[PDB]
Amino acid sequence: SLGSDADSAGSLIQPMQIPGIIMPGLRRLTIRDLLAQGRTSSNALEYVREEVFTNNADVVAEKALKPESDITFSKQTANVKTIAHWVQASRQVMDDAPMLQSYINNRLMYGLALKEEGQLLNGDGTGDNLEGLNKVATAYDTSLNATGDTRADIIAHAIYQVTESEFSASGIVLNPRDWHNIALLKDNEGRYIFGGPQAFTSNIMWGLPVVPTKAQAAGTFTVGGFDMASQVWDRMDATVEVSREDRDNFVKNMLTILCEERLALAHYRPTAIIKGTFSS
Amino acid sequence: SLGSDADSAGSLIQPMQIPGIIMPGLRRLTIRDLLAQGRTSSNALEYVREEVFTNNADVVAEKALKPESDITFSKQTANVKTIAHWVQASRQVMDDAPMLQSYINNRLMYGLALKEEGQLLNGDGTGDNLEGLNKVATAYDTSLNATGDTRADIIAHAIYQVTESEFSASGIVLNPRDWHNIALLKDNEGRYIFGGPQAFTSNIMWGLPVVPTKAQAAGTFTVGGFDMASQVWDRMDATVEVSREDRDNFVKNMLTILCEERLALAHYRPTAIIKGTFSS
Amino acid sequence: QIPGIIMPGLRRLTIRDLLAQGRTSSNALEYVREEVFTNNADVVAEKALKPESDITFSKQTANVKTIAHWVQASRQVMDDAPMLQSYINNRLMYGLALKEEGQLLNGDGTGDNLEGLNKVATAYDTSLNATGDTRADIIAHAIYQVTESEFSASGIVLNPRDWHNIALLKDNEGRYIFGGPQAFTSNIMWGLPVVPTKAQAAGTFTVGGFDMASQVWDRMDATVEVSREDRDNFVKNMLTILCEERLALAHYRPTAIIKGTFSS
Amino acid sequence: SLGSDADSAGSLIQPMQIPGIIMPGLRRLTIRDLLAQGRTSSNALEYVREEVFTNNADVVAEKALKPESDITFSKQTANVKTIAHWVQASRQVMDDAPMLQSYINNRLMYGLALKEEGQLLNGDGTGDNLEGLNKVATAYDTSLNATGDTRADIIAHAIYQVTESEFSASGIVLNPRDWHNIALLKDNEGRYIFGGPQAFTSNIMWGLPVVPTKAQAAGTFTVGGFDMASQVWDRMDATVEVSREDRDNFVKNMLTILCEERLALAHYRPTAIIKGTFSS
Amino acid sequence: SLGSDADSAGSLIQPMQIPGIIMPGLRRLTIRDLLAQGRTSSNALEYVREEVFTNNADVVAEKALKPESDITFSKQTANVKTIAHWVQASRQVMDDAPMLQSYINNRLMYGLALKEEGQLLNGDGTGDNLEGLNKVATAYDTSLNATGDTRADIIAHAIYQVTESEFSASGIVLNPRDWHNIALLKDNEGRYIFGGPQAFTSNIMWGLPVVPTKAQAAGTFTVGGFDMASQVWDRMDATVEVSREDRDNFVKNMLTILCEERLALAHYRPTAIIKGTFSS
Amino acid sequence: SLGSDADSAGSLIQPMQIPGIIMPGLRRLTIRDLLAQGRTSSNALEYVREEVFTNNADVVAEKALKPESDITFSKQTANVKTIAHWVQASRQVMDDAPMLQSYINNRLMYGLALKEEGQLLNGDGTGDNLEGLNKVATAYDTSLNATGDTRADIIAHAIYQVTESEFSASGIVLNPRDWHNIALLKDNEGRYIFGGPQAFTSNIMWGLPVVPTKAQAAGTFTVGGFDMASQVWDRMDATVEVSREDRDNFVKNMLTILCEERLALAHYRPTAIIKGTFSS
Amino acid sequence: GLRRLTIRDLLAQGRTSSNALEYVREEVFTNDITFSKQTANVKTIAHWVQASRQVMDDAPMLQSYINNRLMYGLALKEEGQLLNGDGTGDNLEGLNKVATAYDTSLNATGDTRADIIAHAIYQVTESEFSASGIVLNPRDWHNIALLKDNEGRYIFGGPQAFTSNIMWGLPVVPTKAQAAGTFTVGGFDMASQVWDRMDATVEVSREDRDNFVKNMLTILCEERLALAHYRPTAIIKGTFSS
Repeated sequence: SLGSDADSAGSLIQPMQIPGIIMPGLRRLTIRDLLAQGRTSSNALEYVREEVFTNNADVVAEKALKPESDITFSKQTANVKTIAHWVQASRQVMDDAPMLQSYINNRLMYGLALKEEGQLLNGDGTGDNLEGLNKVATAYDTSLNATGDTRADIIAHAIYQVTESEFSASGIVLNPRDWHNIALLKDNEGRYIFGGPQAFTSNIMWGLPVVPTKAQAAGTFTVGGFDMASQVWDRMDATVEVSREDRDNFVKNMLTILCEERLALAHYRPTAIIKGTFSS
Repeated sequence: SLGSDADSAGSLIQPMQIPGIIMPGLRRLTIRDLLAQGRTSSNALEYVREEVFTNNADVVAEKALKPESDITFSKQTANVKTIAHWVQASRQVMDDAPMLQSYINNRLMYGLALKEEGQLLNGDGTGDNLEGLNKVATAYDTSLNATGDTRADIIAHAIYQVTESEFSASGIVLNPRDWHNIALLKDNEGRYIFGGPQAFTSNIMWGLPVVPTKAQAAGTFTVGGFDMASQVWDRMDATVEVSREDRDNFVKNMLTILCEERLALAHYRPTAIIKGTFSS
Repeated sequence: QIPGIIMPGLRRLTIRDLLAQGRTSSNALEYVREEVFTNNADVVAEKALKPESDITFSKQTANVKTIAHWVQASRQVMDDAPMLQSYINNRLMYGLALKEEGQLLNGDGTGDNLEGLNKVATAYDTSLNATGDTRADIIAHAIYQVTESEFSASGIVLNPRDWHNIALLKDNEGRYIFGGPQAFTSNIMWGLPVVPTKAQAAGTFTVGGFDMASQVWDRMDATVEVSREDRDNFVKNMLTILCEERLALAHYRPTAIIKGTFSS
Repeated sequence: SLGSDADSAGSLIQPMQIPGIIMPGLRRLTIRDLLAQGRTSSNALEYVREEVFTNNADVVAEKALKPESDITFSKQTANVKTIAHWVQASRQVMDDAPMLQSYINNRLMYGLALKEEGQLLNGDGTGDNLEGLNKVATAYDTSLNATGDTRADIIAHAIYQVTESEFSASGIVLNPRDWHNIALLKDNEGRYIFGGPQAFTSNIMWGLPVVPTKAQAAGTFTVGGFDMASQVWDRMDATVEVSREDRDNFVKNMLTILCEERLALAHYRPTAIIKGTFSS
Repeated sequence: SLGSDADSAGSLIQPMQIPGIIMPGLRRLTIRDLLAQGRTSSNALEYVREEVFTNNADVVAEKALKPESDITFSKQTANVKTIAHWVQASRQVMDDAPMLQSYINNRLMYGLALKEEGQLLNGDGTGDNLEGLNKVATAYDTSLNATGDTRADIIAHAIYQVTESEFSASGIVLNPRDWHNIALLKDNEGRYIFGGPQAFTSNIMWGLPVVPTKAQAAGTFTVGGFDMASQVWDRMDATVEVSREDRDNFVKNMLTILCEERLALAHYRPTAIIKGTFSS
Repeated sequence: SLGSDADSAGSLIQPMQIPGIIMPGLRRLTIRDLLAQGRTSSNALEYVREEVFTNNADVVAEKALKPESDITFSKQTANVKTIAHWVQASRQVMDDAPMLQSYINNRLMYGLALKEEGQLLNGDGTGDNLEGLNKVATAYDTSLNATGDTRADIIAHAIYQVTESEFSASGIVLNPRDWHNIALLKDNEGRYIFGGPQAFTSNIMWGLPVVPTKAQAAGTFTVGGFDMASQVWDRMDATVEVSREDRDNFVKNMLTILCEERLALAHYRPTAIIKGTFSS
Repeated sequence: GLRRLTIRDLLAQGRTSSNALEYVREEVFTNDITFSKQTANVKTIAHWVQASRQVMDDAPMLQSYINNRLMYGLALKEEGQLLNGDGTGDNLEGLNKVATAYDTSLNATGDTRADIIAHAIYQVTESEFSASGIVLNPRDWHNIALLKDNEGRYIFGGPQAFTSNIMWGLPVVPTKAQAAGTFTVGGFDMASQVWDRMDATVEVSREDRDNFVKNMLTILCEERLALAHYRPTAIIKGTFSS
């Protein structure tokens, strides 16, 4: 018997190579698009806002001393932080596999821009980390919660809390799973609130566009008027340059690929942003 | 070692200035826009309003004596009150910051019109205060309430009470939060009474425009024929004047900015204005 | 003073509009109506005597009554305050026209009072009321009783208070019957116009074929006149305002009108 | 005192005369138009219809005797009856009131046609009365009544019973009283199946036009293909003749007015007509 | 008195003759038109269908025994039957009434077509009776019945069972009464399933045309792809012959009329036809 | 009696032959068409996917050493399997029935392609059986099931679990039996979710096309982005060959018919497919 | 043409064309000084007189005669609205109502009735204004002109060198409108003035309350004006104590 088994004549048939590398899931990047985009050539930014307006205007009696009003200001600052990462690779692998070069590039760029979004949303603000939308955002007012509200009502409430500062909301950001359970709400009869089984509902509720992103922690939601509340400032766009003289590199026949970027997130009106937690 | 911190050469980098200033929530002005506007030039305005119409009109026999019916109106007097406030600023600041004054002006005019709207609505009527719509307003008829009424039913009821004087209601005044908890009403089966999760409903109720102003207290509501029943009289339009010779300003390099305005509120048909409290 | 008067676009659906409007120029009016038609038309046996039918008539009359009222104010206030001059005038018109309906709908018929609708109107059928009916459900019943005269109903008269709570009826589900809060309900019921009048007592309702069952005859339109020299007036330097009007309500078909009580 | 009553100058003013007369509620004639209007010139009519069709068609075994079928017929008869009435009035009245002549005519016609319709529907059949639809019609099948049926359901059932004769229905006949209580039907929620206090529903039910007439008894109802199940034969149209020489009318200065008519109702297919009672 | 009674001058007026004979209800034939109309010339027919397809195709290991699959067939038969009936009439009557001849013919055809349709649907399939649709039809699946199913749900289920043969359904056969009680179905709320009382619903259900025939027994329903699941073969078209010399007809002065037909019903796919009982 | 009986002269009549063999229900192939198609000419296949991407891109402090990220890769293989079956027929039947082979050919292909589809779905993976979608597919998340969910909700949940791979779904595989009970769902009122009895709902759910196939086990469902999750590689198309000398076929006077095919199923993204079970 | 000074002449006379007015008041001053602002309605005054057309048509000379007899009859009533004007309904803002009371602390034990008047003239200066005239009751003014001492000599002065109506060099208006035992003094010339909206005109009407049927004719002298008070301090009213 002459089979294709390993311990036989199966050594003459070479498996067909399928051209192309299989990348994982590429998350549809958002947030950075929700915010305004500007450019700078400095290392930091300074803007001014009205801090405290002491309005004492009132009715005045004839021949009497009038009320003295006062106004306070502040110098708000936004430092430029640097985000990046490098990869050390063997010169062999890079030469034996040509396509690899341009592959790593298109990967680090994504990997970078991913943490970029990850910062803008949940920035620790701890020294180097950017002050993300959530660390800034004004907490949701629990007092708005009425008896017997659905998770949908809560968002509706949040949207209003933005108006409580005379500002129109831009969009709604929630974890994909939450948005799911929400779109699948039913009434005391059984009908679907957003859309019968016929077709899935559009990513829109209460007149505002919904943005489901895995970048948003589960059970957490952020509503606000991003289009006119915060702005991203680019000092240096995401660039990728390679060098094989970096330290040991030349003597070890190595190759170092770098992918850096410089940002700065500014939060003009923090009152126009709201963060909260759903009730489990 | 050559960083950007204080210790090192960070002094060379000057943060980028953000052209412009950040004004807080600019509330949308209303109320006075609902009322009739007129110009005057007197210290006050003696007027009269129909108090009691004793209608005795009836079928008269031939060669008989006709019925005598009289109209008894009280002589009320709308005094011209003055609203204003001033700001004592440093002259150094005013010269160093060019467009600063231009800002303060458009800022005081706002603070003025804001406390103005606050009067026209909740005018105490005592002393220097005006006789606000809610003071003049005829109390709500509690007997109109029936078993199992919604907050929406109540407003509908009020609209009718406005007809008791025979005058089409101009609009509905409510606290933004109350209006909210109303738009989000559901039927005993679940379905949304106004717009459903698909889209937010417009600010209209029972064909009448709804006015949600933070000026209106929580739990309080007002319905009536504003565009007909009451009129505002502008003695002196809102204006701003500056003087550095005021008091000891010239001697201290100070600048006194004054923002004043003279008003006068009249109430021709008080029977056409309803006020009430949401029992919860 | 602002030129011209502020004409309201608030047609409260004048109760008069619901009726035929004709003009006269005499003391009163005389129409003829068929009283009793003794219909004996039946099947006839051959070579036998036939049924004798008979018809009865009547000369029904409708007198012209006068309605008015007057006021007396100081002239130093009238000729001195022109825009107020026309104000009192326009108010007396409203005051008069308001009592006008008061008669047309609830006329005593005795003495000088006109023979109002409710007086003539055929009583409502207490039997039409079924177990568990809404208030608007009853009005529907009335519309039918009007058909007992072979006449299409024309309008519905109700007290604003009652009518109000009518438009706010709800089903066991929760939704409104006449219109979702999004827009105000127009004064219509079962295709018939509705007239909210304070003149109509609460708990009372009137339905019928007004379009052609009763007619209003105007002898004299509502006019306003003044007298500089009436009795005292000249001395007291005053003025007497007068708002008069001459009407006449005729009732052609009494069976075409219904009056009832909202037993609830 | 110069009044306007009897004891004064009231005889001078003549009341205004209203043109013509006020005819009572002219009922709308319908039944006559629901049937086939044929013309005759005889004393009676003879039509032949198949009675019993003993159909014994079956499957026959080979070389076996076949089934014998039989047919039966009958000669049905429709007599011509006469309807009329007269009214003798004073010669004076006629000459003094010209408008009267033409009036009396129009009244005697409506009066006759009224009793005409009253025959076609509920014709006794005995004596000289016609055999009205109701006395001919096949009784409603009580078996068709299911637990929890509305009056509207029953009518729907009747419409089917007509089909049990292989004939399509034409219309529905009901007493306005009963028809009324039908249009006002509500579901378990409270909504009107026809109206919904916005507009009165049209006279159409189950695709078939509804005919409400006082001619129909209270509680009684008729359904069928009238325009094909029966036919009206006119020997003499409704004519009005006047005689001044009738008996002693010449000597009493009188004048007699006659209004006669000759009819004949034929019932071709009685199976295509149904009558019943609303037990409740 | 010269009246028109029998015992008087009434013997002079001849009743008007109504041209034509009144035929009873004419049932609309359907069953026959639902199938394929092919014609033969023999006393029987033979079609072949795949009986059991034992498909054992599976995944086979390298250098291993592959699976064996077997197929089975069968010869299905279809005998032709004869339907007919005769009428023995008087030779005299036939001459005195000419139109009778043509009438009897048209009445014998219908009389035959009835028991024809009656066979095609409920053919006993015994000795001489054809193998009717209901005898062949695969019994309904009693498992498809779920908790709280309307009578309408059942037919919906039946339609699916037809698909279990990978064949589309053609129509639905129901007894007029059952179809009736179905169109009048209501929901737990009280509303009408098919159509509001404003208009009678069309004869369609689940997209498939409905066929109400009195031939279909009460409480019995049939669904399938009749358009190509079975077909009728005409050996001899229905014809009418007459004999004067038949038996003692020449002596008794009679006339015998015959109306016969030769049909053959074939059932190709029984899996595409379903019969069931409305349990209630 | 000279009839058509068997024992009589009924031997001269030959039953009419109906051409064409009656094939059973042809199951519409689907699973095959869902997956992307391509072909090879090798014994096996090899694709590479990104295994573990260690993303450490964090905020870096000034003058401090940055983070090190790593990327791991893996070589995934896909073996080629063979599917076939043979039929041992008789030479007698073959020569006496010409169109038989032509039939068996167009019959074994379907029989084989039936198992092909049966493999692609429920591929065991063990031994020579292919690693079908159901085996590879990431198990359904029991956690997503909430209290008060219908079978329709579960599928909706699954569609989301697919999104956890950043890939959108493209189809829903269900057993026709189950898909039926789903389309016939009702609410508390009683109304149908997908469509009133007036018409049958199209094969769509939540905007995604539904694929009902008997190849899918009862109570099992599969959802994912098949058009970009897996690919079918054909080594050899379905071919049919016959042998007269196979084994003792020459002596036994037999004929063997073979039908084979070579497949290869690759599963690039297993996370984009889901298998579940209904607990009820 | 009655040769007598009128209260109307005492005040400044101007014209106007409005419903009412806006004027500024000069406030107090008592043991510094101040200012304010007030209003002035234009009210009408007149008195009807009806006779007969049989007399009026038979005498053209009598026509103009009555016109003059009423012009005078009006002034006497006009004088009442100016002086004791109630200032309520259709009455003008009167002087006696707005006038500052007399200072009793200015009376010396042993003086005359006229001395009191002189004291009042002084209070006029205590408002930074010059006096204008005196308004008295005819009967009162009469007793004043006829005064003598304990011996017999004339207090005021003999008829010898007598003239018209003056006192301390000021115009005197003896009006019946002034109460019996009351007086008024002020700087009318520059203090409070009257604005004439419509002069005294006369019209007639045959058709009236009755007239047309009684053949009577009604005559009327209508005149509407406005009275403003700039300095209420410049005027003093006092009770003649006796």
